Amino acid sequence: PQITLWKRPLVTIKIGGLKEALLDTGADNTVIEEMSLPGRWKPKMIGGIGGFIKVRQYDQIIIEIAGHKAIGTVLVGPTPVNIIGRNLLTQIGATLNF
Amino acid sequence: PQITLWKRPLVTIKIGGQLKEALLDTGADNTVIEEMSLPGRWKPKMIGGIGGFIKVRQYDQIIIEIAGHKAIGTVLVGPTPVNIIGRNLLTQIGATLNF
Ligand SMILES: CC(C)CN(C[C@@H](O)[C@H](Cc1ccccc1)NC(=O)O[C@H]1CO[C@H]2OCC[C@H]21)S(=O)(=O)c1ccc2c(c1)C(=O)O[B-]2(O)O
Ligand SMILES: [Cl-]
Ligand SMILES: [Cl-]
Ligand SMILES: [Cl-]
Repeated sequence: PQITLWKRPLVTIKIGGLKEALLDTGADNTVIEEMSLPGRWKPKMIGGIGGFIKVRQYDQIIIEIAGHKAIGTVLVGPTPVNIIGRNLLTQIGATLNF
Repeated sequence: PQITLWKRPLVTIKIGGQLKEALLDTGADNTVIEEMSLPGRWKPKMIGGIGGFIKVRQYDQIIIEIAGHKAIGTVLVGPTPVNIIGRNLLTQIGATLNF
């Protein structure tokens, strides 16, 4: 698809068996609100406007992003918005065009 | 151009005659720049980021060039970790996401 930027670029994702998430070229990584995921994890600190939060880093997680499957690392914690970052945007072939 | 996302989508911007590096950020509603001098009056704005809500200075109708594309619009000044070009200016330059 081609997504304009008049509004937040929100899409439906499927992760761990549905959520709304922001397609975010400004995020290196994907950050999802509190949920359970299978497998091992390790703690991580991530930061930006307003400071840092603690998240759990799960590796090799499959996500369906607007119908496109991708696998990669997902961070879980108290983010105010679910964010799809570059680590998964690349896998669905997303580009910014102007 | 067509910008892939294997690296951070950093560009050069020009604002107040000076070149700066900034990140093209589809996850930002607003353009936020590190502390600098801009002309005119400003208004208060609260924005909510990953770590919580903060106060910034809102300057309207600011001339800014982004990767060579001329824009004129709202620029927020405050403690941001990197300069971010948000959707208010990405729309001015005609940017879309494509997959
Ligand atoms: C700041 C930027 C360089 C980085 N971020 C993405 C940015 O797109 C956020 C995404 C976001 C959107 C809504 C709410 C919270 C966060 N947008 C934002 O702050 O936008 C502001 C400006 O406009 C306003 O509208 C929206 C909020 C206001 S991040 O989330 O802080 C972030 C994401 C991933 C990682 C890290 C930090 C890190 O350290 O490691 B990491 O794992 O790679
Ligand atoms: Cl990854
Ligand atoms: Cl590619
Ligand atoms: Cl604007």
